[PDB]
Amino acid sequence: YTEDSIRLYLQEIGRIRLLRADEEIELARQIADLLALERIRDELLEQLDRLPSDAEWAAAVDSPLDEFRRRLFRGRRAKDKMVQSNLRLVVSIAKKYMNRGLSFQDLIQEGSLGLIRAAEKFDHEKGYKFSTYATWWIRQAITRAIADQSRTIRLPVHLYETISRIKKTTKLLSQEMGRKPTEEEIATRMEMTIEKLRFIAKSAQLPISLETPISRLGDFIEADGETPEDE
Amino acid sequence: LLPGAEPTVKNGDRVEVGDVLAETKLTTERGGTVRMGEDNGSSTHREVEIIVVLDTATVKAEASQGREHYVIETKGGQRFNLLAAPGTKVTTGHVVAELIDSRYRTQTGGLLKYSGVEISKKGRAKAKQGYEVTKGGTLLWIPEETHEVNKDISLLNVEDGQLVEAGTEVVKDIFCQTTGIVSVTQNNDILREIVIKPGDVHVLDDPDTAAKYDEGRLVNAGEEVFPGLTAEQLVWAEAVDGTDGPLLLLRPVQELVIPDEPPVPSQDSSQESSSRSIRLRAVQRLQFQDGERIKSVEGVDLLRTQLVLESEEGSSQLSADIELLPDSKDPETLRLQLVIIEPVVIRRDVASDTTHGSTHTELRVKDGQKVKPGAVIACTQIQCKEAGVVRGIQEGSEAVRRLLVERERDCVTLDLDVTAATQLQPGSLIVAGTQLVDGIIAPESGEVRAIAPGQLQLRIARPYRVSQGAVLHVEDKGLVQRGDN
Amino acid sequence: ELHFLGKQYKLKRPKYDVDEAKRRDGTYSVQMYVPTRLINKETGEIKEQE
DNA sequence: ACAGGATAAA
DNA sequence: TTTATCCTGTTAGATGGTT
Repeated sequence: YTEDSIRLYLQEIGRIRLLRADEEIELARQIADLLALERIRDELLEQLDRLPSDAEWAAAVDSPLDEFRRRLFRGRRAKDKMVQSNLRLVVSIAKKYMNRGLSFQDLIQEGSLGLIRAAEKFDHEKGYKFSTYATWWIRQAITRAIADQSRTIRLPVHLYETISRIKKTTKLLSQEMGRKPTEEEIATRMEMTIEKLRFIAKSAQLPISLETPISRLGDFIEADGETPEDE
Repeated sequence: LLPGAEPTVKNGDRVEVGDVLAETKLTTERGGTVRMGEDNGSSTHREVEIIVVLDTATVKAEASQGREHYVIETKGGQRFNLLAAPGTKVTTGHVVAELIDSRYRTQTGGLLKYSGVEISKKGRAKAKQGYEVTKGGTLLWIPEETHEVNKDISLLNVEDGQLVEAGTEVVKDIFCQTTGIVSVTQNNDILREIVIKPGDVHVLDDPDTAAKYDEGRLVNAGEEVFPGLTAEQLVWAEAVDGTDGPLLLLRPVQELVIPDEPPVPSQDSSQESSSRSIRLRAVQRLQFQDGERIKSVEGVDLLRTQLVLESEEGSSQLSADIELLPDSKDPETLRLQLVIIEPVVIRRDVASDTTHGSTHTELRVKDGQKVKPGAVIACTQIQCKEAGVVRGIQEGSEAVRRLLVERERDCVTLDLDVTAATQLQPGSLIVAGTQLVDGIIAPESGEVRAIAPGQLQLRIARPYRVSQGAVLHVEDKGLVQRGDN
Repeated sequence: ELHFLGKQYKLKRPKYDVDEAKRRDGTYSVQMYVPTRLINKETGEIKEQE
């Protein structure tokens, strides 16, 4: 009866055995069948402007309602197992950003979405291991989540990319010239105005908390209003 | 007195300054050869080591890719690689060196057959370490290249039983390395195992010949495999189902002959005083069992010749350090050596109030000497700082931890009349300030040592009153120093 | 493998000065440079640098 | 992280 | 016109934490 939540999640994960490549291929085939069936249903939804009933959906596949429903179930369970047995991969990738703005548990749950998408777009016919395709999606989901959920004043992804390129250019100039580059040099190298560079530098800052010891910061800030004297 | 120290004197022995009071004897537990450490700026060896030796080889330290590997050149010209680094302790049975051999290294995987070769049957857990051969013989090696994958069917490029050349992309991103027939294994539209086996192929026209080769067979050189077909060298003939039906495959069988005993010269221990001799036994191990069907794209090592540390029974728990001895005749030439070093630690002499006497340790042996088990190695003697009389050493069943020396300045003489002082006895307890005789008052307290005509000997003493119910931290006739409760 | 030969760390002379740092509201410091050697466990190419 | 594409807001 | 902001995809293999 531990109180830790991450350890409990890791235990819940460890109760699942890793898949094998043949198991991956089988599950990928069932997942593809489920995806095609879902696409058909979506077509029925466009035709009916409503959710099709199981009987209408079974009729759309010329399949007995029992056979159709069992096929649907198998596909659901296949996708479920594919995601479930790879959560360990999700944790292995998510542990590499535990100090960037999102807590470890948030990284895990955001990488789970990438794993789900990877399991939805895996192609067995490609002839590759699922652990190679899934890594890209897990990493992308975690990086996007960090870009969109790490700051109180959220910055767009293009701003993160701009800041990264500014850092790389600054390091390259420092290595080339053997000294710290100036603002004008960096602005010329980046082909952008110095005011834009200063704006990027100002927007990259982290907001300081009101309760920073100085005694707290929040007790030294005046209030917006009209002074009784000025009325 | 230190733990295990034994006094050399009895109660009452009048000793002089510097004389031995107590001694600690260090003895060798098992005996052997003495090794004295070099005088590293100290004229007193703080440690002495107990040691058999083997030398009759040559050793050179060569640097390859920044790694210092030791090559053991035997007097017969054979070469070994030293798998164990200097300073490492290994027990009995551990591999020390590996024969640098390439003859028994295959190019690819395949199948293994035994011919008269026999092995020891002790232990399955040693399978990773191989199988020790109990009798030499002939190994038959049937080559094959096995690509083990778990990939889907539609990636396949080659037909079951197609005769191929090496380099063909049999499966997407998989390249064959051997020119032969490809046999394909699939499970529910999933490619599992692909096999390429070299050897000549030939048409099977007569079903009876195929029935003879239903299970595969060996055929010697010159022996006619079937009418019109004679094997020029020993080959494995097996019936395989190719694209058009039955075919006969003649895979080239390799023969590797292993001698009954590894012909690598052992090096003999040179010291008889070690009743538990230590030696290097050369062993031959086959890493795979009879008929073990091996699947490997790259070559494997079949036979390994390993030097193994061996010792007499009862010494199985001994661990031997590994050292290099520079040869006396040629210092450049180094020789590998295994020692069962046993340490004996000598404490530095301390004369400053630890025992309150000078502790001096003298060795009882010389470097290179041969000692029996239990022989005394070192004697540490405690020398008294001040002459006097030794007391406080009680007898029986307890280790002497503290002794007492009553010195010249712990006795005082006083001029008192014997005639009327007859009320006192040697060993009386005199409280100072007490009227000993009419008009005579005790100047200082003490114990009555002697009563001479007109004189009195007092050993200085001081009392402490104790009331009923107190707790006693000490014992009668004990020994206490300054500050003790 | 990266090896940091930390027994040979050199120190670069402080920039500005003590008084210049005081009057500029900066920091009085030096720069630390340690020699390192990246060793490839196989190829064996060692790219020594500071 | 990085590249391509769609779009609307400046 | 010209960016500012959002969306989707990526094929060696990888698969349970630090303080």
